[PDB]
Amino acid sequence: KMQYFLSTGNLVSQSGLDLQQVSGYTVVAEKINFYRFISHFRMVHRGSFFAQLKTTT
Amino acid sequence: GLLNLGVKDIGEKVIFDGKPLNSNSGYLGNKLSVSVEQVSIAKPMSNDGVSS
Amino acid sequence: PSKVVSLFRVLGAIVKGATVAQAEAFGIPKSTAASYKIATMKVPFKL
Amino acid sequence: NKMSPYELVQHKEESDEIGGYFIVNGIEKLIRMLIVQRRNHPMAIIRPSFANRGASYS
DNA sequence: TGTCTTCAACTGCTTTCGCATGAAGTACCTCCCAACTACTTTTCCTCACACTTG
DNA sequence: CAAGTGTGAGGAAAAGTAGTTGGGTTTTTTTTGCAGTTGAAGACA
RNA sequence: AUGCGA
Repeated sequence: KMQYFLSTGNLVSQSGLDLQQVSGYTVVAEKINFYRFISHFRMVHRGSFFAQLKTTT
Repeated sequence: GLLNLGVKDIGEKVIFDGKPLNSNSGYLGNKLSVSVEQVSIAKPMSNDGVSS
Repeated sequence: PSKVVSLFRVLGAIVKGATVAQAEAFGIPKSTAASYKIATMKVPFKL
Repeated sequence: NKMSPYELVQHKEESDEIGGYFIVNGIEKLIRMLIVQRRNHPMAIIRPSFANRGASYS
């Protein structure tokens, strides 16, 4: 089950982990460039749900 | 580690066979407390066919 | 194999591992009997 | 976790492999870090959702 | 009896265009499969007891 | 003191086969904008 | 969809 969830990133549970979304949690390490590989581990996201927002504040 | 606290936080999940007995009819009984005390994770291993 | 199995089941035969008698008659190792599929038909017709 | 570069090379790896990611079905995936409310500390917010609860809500 | 006025619940939308890169629902049972040891199997081999003698 | 017929079982082994188990998918039967709109309560003539 | 070229 953790391979599946970790293979899709659709973490779903009966409490919802108190999180606003059920996708997007997982990313391909995408080693096309060592710069990209290290860049992956210092990237942090505000989350998909705020990506959905129309505003810019 | 955090995970052993998590399983300490899940506590118990109890189920009764309506535990008949023939207070044992309005207090009944026979409790079954299921929980998880420890959780261990082992480093990746591969053994051939199946066992031994 | 799936086609042969399916087609035999369409005819209503029972296909399963060989019995002691079947293994003996066909000359196959008893250990391979369960892997030796046989199609049979009986009295009470299939539903 | 504790292999020196020398052993790490002896295991056919990038002599400096940082790691931290997961091999799932052979495809390298990492779990993206997320920005969430600072825990345990009351954050005073005005939100129209609060009115969206119903009448008499501020 | 008839007409007017407000509010809230519901509908429907908010770049284009292409790559990607597909993955993934599924529980109850299972027969099959792989296993370890013990037990059993087919053909073959070789000797043995008894009776009778003098 | 002795030689000579008749003759049943004990024994061996590789491979198979037994018993018990386990594994095993396969299988199969969180509002966050918009503008509008309907229905609504209440009032009125 | 995730990410991305413009």
